[PDB]
Amino acid sequence: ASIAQARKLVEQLKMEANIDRIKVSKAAADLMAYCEAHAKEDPLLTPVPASENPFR
Amino acid sequence: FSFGVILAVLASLIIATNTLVAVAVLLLIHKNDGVSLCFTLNLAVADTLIGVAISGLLTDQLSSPSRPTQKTLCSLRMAFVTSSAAASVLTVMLITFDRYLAIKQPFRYLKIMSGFVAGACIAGLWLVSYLIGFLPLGIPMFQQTAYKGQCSFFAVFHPHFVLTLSCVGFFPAMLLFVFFYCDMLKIASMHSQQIRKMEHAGAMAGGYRSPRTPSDFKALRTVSVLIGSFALSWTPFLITGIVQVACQECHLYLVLERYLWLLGVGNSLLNPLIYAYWQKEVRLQLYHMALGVKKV
Amino acid sequence: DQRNEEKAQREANKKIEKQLQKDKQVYRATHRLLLLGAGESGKNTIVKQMSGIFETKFQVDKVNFHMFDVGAQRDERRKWIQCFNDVTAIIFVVASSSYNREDNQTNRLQAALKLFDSIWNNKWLRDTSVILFLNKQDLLAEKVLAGKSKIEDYFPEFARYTTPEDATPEPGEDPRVTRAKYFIRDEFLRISTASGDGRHYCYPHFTCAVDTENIRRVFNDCRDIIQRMHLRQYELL
Amino acid sequence: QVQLQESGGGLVQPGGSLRLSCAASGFTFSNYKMNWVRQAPGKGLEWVSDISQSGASISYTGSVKGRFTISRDNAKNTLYLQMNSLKPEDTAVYYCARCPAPFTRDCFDVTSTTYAYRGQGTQVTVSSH
Amino acid sequence: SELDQLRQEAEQLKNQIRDARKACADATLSQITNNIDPVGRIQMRTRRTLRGHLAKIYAMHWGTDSRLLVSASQDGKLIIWDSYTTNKVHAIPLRSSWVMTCAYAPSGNYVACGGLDNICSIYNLKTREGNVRVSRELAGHTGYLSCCRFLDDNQIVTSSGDTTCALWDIETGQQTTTFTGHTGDVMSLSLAPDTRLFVSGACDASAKLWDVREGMCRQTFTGHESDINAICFFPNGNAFATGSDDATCRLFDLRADQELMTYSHDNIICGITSVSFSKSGRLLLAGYDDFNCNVWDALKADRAGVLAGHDNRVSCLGVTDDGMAVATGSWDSFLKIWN
Ligand SMILES: CCc1cnc(N2CCC(c3nc(COc4ccc(-n5cnnn5)cc4)cs3)CC2)nc1
Repeated sequence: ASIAQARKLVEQLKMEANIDRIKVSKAAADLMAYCEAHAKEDPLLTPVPASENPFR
Repeated sequence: FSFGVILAVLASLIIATNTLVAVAVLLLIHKNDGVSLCFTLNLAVADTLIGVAISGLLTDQLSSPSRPTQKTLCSLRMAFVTSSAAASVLTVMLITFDRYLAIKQPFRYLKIMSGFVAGACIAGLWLVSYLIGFLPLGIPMFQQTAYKGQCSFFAVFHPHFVLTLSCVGFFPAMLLFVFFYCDMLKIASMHSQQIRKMEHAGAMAGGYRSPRTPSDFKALRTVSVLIGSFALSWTPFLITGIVQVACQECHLYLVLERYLWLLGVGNSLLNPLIYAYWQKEVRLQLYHMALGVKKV
Repeated sequence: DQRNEEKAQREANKKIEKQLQKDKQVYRATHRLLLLGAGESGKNTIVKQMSGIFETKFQVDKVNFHMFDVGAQRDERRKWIQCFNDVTAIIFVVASSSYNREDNQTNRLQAALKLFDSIWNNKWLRDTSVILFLNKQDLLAEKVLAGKSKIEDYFPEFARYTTPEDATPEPGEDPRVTRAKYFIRDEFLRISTASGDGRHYCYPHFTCAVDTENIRRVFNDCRDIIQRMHLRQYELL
Repeated sequence: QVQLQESGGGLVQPGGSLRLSCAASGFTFSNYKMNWVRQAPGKGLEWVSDISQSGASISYTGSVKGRFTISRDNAKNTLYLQMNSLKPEDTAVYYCARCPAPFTRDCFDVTSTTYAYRGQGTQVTVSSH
Repeated sequence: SELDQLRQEAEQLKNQIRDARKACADATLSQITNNIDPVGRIQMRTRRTLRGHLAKIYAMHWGTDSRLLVSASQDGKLIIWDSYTTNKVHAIPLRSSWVMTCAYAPSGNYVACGGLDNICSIYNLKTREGNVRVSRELAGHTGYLSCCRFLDDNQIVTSSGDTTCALWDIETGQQTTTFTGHTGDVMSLSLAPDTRLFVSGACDASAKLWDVREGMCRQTFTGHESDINAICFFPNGNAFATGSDDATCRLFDLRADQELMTYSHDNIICGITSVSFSKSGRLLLAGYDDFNCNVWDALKADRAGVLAGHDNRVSCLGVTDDGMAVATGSWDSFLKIWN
């Protein structure tokens, strides 16, 4: 019945709660570092000349 | 140079409004598609050609020393004006026919109306308009002799052209238009009766003691304004033309050519306001274009 | 040499353009409808008058009607119904008789009215008129002419409701049968006319699930729907 | 996360009065239409009542019309239901449902089984002592 | 005991992991990126207006070459276009009238599609006949398919309306893996750039990642307000953004396992139905239901540009693999390319 699926759900939270969580500041620094490594090459932000632009 | 001033402002207003409507419908048809939008675009093209013909006729009525213009050039200008006016009138009639076919028999309309038949109808309509503007030049019966040297419609055309256009060309089209929109009024009134009875029945069990019974003058107002527009546009012109051609000389020529012609060309201004500006999608496109060009 | 691939590309694009024009004709000529109700509401009997979904293509005077009935699907209708904002109509089949006995929700008319209210006020289904079928009319008549369970205490507005002056009691029946029939009809029309602003309307009927005229009724309702849409877009209605 | 906790209820003599409080946490209460639903034992779900965002639009099931009163408060985000003059037919479990979308007049899957935004509800049984 | 005991112990786990999330949340993305240089006001015009559809466009997908973008609508066929010169490369008719998703394989050989027919139909593109045909018809789902993605031409992940996800093998035609743990209709699943973990979002305001090998959910992500419609991974594969029907876009971090930061505005009323990232990840893209689309500064929560080229619900969005263009497909039966 619903007891079985409820038991499945609860051992799911027992299994997913024991993982290790890194600091949020470290994750933010990692995201910033990844953003600075490709910002100068992404054509969406930086303007691109029409010669290199395949859209005329 | 008095009458030339009103001709100039009328032509400029026609050109500006009709060009705006035409470019708006041209931008809208590539986005929304359909068939009636093509007919509205054709109407805009027809009456902007009316306006450009008016501008072409202006160069001699503004200069007091009129040249003794030859038959060919003046006849060409008059034929161009008449063909453009007939194209606009036939386009309005074709729009009415398309609407009536869409309403009366919708299931067959959606199957026997597409881009090909719309383009064929448009091309045939333009060809018939050109022919109806050009036959009186070729037919000696529909011609005026002894050109004094002053450009006007009746200086090159004998008034029997108006008689024949009323007998076989315009008034049967008037009767067809009136019957089409009267059947439309009957259908709309039946649907409005059903809708209002349904709404009253719903509101009787909805706690609303007073139903919204007095309403729905919109169908009568729209049909009346359309019929009156298409009537006051041209019916007085042909009526006084056949009155004058009745062998009762009353010197109505000047009023015939420059006082009901103003009604005929004001038809070209009134038509885009009620066939394009009235439509909600085209109105929104007009607003979008106006907002875009106002900032620039 | 490099121009040849794009030449072949234009030739292809012309071929699919012609095929898509033919498809556009054959698709604008086709009218799509979705039939919706509960399992006991009468989906199967309406379908019988002619995969998680099922299809039914038929013709009513050379008009291609494609009626689709949702079968094996979950009851959460809040997001797969958004696919049906382009259908010309939405057939809604409800079980008028089943208002008790204890069957399913036991308030089947209340659940159907709530579903109809949610469909009507949906921000994407505002342009689709909803054909409504009141199924099981003989059963309702039999259970209401002489029944232990009265519709009262299930709807508290029976006392302040009588047979409307515009009613059509064409089959000679009990006045209470007509009263209940137009009561359910007016309950549906209360939500039908409370919103829409003329964009879409309801078309109630009385399907006894014993006649083959339901396809003709659907055809007439689709014709009226398109006529009303054209009239409203022409600024007449 | 959306959390709906229902309190109150219990065994009450028929003809009495009762109250349920639904506390909603994890979202903005002043934007979502509220729904009260019930499920009889051994029977399907049945929508009881609903109230709008500001409490202007209130609707009830015709069976409970006049005896049930639903009132929402957005300051402390709580939805209260009052029952007057209970009858033994009204023994059921009660869930405090939720509108799926903000700023939306419709409400689709309140009575649908396994609804995501539905509380645990309270079991109210009315019978003899 | 039993159900109540497991419920209270589950609540104990819930507020325990909430306390853990609060403990690891030393700061937010706003106070760490306040000193960054903003992208400013950006704009990008339409380059191509792909046209030829009739019904509402529901989904799309580019290829690895970023040249041929697929498109699917409710008309009954799926069109494989060309981004340049707007030529319709292919048009495969579909057995079912409405489909809700399409997928373009990285190799470009296979094209996946599906919808309310509850069957994932996959077509070839390089048959010896020179035309298109049905290759595989995966069946087993009892709910509508909402999103499909390609790992290679041997495995497809499909998101269904059965509140479960599936991983199928192409030749076998059976569900190799079944992902359960969800209770609402699963709408969008997106694959990480390393093609190891994929995030799926249901109708219960919960998005979680799954591993394609063992088929077990690792980290859940709650904290939203309504049903999540679209998810895209960050280009680095360690974050993902969710849009839903509540006018918010929340950027979850995979390592932090918490809500980082949210995009919203007071004037926005409708929800999000398409989320995607650029190549650098600095520009989020959101398609609302108010006939509009916009770009968000992914690190500053500042709107950088509004696209209003559509006159209907922007139901689908996509960004090329090389980050050269953005394709928006709406209920106007149009496709718009911007750059
Ligand atoms: C088959 C369906 C059909 C075809 N056709 C029609 N038409 C429309 C145009 C109408 C005309 N209008 C005219 C007006 O022509 C002019 C008048 C004055 C000048 N003036 C020059 N200088 N001063 N005045 C120049 C030209 C000459 S016929 C006649 C009826 N209806 C229906």
